[PDB]
Amino acid sequence: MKQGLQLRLSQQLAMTPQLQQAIRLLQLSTLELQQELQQALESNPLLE
Amino acid sequence: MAEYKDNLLGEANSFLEVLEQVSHLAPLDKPVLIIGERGTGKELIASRLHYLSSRWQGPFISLNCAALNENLLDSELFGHEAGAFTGAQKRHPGRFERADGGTLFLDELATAPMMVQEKLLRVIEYGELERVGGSQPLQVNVRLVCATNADLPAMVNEGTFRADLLDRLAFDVVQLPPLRERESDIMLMAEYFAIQMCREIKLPLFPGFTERARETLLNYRWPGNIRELKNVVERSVYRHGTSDYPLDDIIIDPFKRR
Amino acid sequence: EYKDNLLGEANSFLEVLEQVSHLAPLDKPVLIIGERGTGKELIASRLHYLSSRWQGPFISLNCAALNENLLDSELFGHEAGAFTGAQKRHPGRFERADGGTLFLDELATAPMMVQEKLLRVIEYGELERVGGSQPLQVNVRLVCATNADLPAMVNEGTFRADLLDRLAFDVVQLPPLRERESDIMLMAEYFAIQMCREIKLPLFPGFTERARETLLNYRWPGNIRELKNVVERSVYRHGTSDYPLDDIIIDPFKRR
Amino acid sequence: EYKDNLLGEANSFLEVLEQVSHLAPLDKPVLIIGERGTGKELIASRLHYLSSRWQGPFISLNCAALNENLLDSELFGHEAGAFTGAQKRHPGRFERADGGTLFLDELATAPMMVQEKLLRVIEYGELERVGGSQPLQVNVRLVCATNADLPAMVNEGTFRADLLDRLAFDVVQLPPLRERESDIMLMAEYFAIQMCREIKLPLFPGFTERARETLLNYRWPGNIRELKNVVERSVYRHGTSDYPLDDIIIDPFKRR
Ligand SMILES: Nc1ncnc2c1ncn2[C@@H]1O[C@H](COP(=O)(O)OP(=O)(O)O)[C@@H](O)[C@H]1O
Ligand SMILES: Nc1ncnc2c1ncn2[C@@H]1O[C@H](COP(=O)(O)OP(=O)(O)O)[C@@H](O)[C@H]1O
Repeated sequence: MKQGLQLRLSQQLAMTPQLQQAIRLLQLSTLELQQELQQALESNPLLE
Repeated sequence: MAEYKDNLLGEANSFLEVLEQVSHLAPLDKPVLIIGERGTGKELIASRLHYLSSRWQGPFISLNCAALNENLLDSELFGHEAGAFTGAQKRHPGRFERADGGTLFLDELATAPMMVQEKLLRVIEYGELERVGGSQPLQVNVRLVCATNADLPAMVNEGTFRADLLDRLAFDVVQLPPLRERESDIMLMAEYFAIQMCREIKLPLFPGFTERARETLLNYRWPGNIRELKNVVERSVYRHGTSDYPLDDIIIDPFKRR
Repeated sequence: EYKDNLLGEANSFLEVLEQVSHLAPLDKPVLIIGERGTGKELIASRLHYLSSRWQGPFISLNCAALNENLLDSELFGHEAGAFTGAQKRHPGRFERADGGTLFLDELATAPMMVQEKLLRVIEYGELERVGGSQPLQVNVRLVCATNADLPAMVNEGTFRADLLDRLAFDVVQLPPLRERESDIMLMAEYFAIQMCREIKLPLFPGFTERARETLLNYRWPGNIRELKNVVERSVYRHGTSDYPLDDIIIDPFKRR
Repeated sequence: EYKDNLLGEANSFLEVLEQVSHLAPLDKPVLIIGERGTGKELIASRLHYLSSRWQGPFISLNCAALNENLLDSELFGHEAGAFTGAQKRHPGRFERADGGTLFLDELATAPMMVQEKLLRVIEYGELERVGGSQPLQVNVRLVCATNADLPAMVNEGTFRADLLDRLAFDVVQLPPLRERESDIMLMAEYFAIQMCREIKLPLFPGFTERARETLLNYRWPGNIRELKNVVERSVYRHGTSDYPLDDIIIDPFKRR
């Protein structure tokens, strides 16, 4: 073999701050979730 | 059938012929080759074959077959439909796929590396290329024209370049003659260039040419040609830097120190 | 049937085609020997085409062009095996070829590790696999084909002895066109016709005395692959339909 | 007894057979000085299979199909994904053979660095494995299996001094094919009967005098490989049991 700094290929990945929050969202229980979701509802005035 | 025309600039009676030979093969879809030395005026010709073809409708991408990545060769050549950024709708482009219905220009074919040479091969006549991933390969209708200044036969003897690829590619090879051999369009080439040149350096008007000027410019074997004439004239002209008295002095090489 | 796109009348290509028919029935692998550019590919179809092998998905892969790891991987790489990396792994050409005639080209110019594996596959209908131990057993009919002297390579150890020495039952010759001398004319004509119907000419006006002289004196390294490029090249040099051709070109690197 | 293939009637063959029996029980490296085509790993199979434990795998396959650095990759493989070209851990070749024994084809072929790796490892039995880690040791009997005068290679310093003496604990030089005399006929017969059994022939018709003379003349480069291909290929071209075999196919690649 040999040591070098070449390039590979073929993959797929993408992420963003807001999407992240959307993903962690399903990892926690409804009861503990509804809490997180109530908190959103004070901040947002057009969401009931 | 429309003709681009551009700058034929040939009064050789052999450039005429050169134009005549390429014109017959312009309609043809077969692999072709173009051969030139250090100063040959070949880039225009590759365009003059495709400019003159029915598929003049097609796109005319021309890759630089010497600079590609060894590693990305597979991707660069083919390309991978999955693209990038996950479920992204944007599809990958490709090399041979982005030239369907249009001529493809390959340059520095002799210099093209062994990995590239083996990779060409198998895609030249098969017509099927498959992007990394998937089980489906799609035929492309792509016209191969190759421009090279190096001598292919010598490369074959060495074994540096595969013999089979050269043999398969281009039934007919256009022949370009050196400038020292035109010998005739210099009065014309030389003025044309100089005329451009006057506006690039912002003069009004050419002074004219001394007889001596033309004794020197005829008399020389002009190593790496054409382009050479431009340089001999373009410099010499800006050099002189005026429009009272005519041009009197031309320097062949700006190496010599004095 | 699927042989007129070949032709010949010199008893040489006659005895070649005679041979094909007898051995067509036999499913087991055969060895095809012939010069570069002389019927290896054209011939290949005929073996598959004979009713015994007509039904299947025929795949032909050349080995002289392929790389070390790439060559081994293409025939059978990660078909069932799962490993980190190697995304979208596939069975490869050999697996796809099964149930249909196969021809892997240039057997002599192959990696030595790969050659040993190929011989194993040929023997007793067994194919190795990186994943599951279970070996596939499909009677794909693929015959090894080479152009140069395989036996010479074995003496220096360039070619695995077992792989050749086992399938050195069914060798078949493809003589050069150097030797043929009769097929030239008739082929000349055929190709000629094809390049003028290609450029839209009235009629093929034939050859000259001189044309034939040079045709038959010429050594013709390349055969149909060769000749044909030349035949058409000479076609295109003329482009009118009045008098027969008298200028021809075997080397376009010439000047005049 | 594995059908006891290739029995040698000649005393030289028998003597070597007797010598092999003493060798198998103990853990001593053994070197074979036979010519290619002769003594081809036949006995290698005997020496892994006559040993105290037949349980250990007999991977073998050390033909020098690899020119240089690949051999190292073929051998001690690679570490736990370290360096270029590595995705997982590769135990390689001795770790695979473990418990069992190893065989080397043209040990003479491998580069001095590979030699040097063979000598250090064998005494201790610990193997570096290329990538490197904590030294690891396993017990494997080595067999080695070369073709030219080896002392030549240390006389012209191409074979390591300590490695060569340590490795040829004990030579088992072997018989040439030409040296066998009347065993030709027995070979011929064995192979002929095996062949008619393989091709589902009713019986064997016999030999002739002409074919007998042809075998009596021949120089015969391969102890097993040269003559066996000849006899089965003779039998294949014949394909009949009514008339005795009279034609020999001496070279499968001869013209026409
Ligand atoms: N017939 C011509 N008409 C106009 N310009 C030309 C002609 N021949 C050569 N030239 C000039 O000389 C140069 C030729 O360079 P190019 O053909 O790219 O060299 P090469 O073919 O060796 O790569 C061009 O930039 C062009 O301006
Ligand atoms: N009688 C024929 N009719 C049509 N095409 C032919 C005929 N003979 C040869 N050819 C073409 O000429 C080409 C010659 O290829 P060849 O150089 O023999 O390949 P290889 O070197 O792999 O055997 C073939 O691809 C085939 O299509």
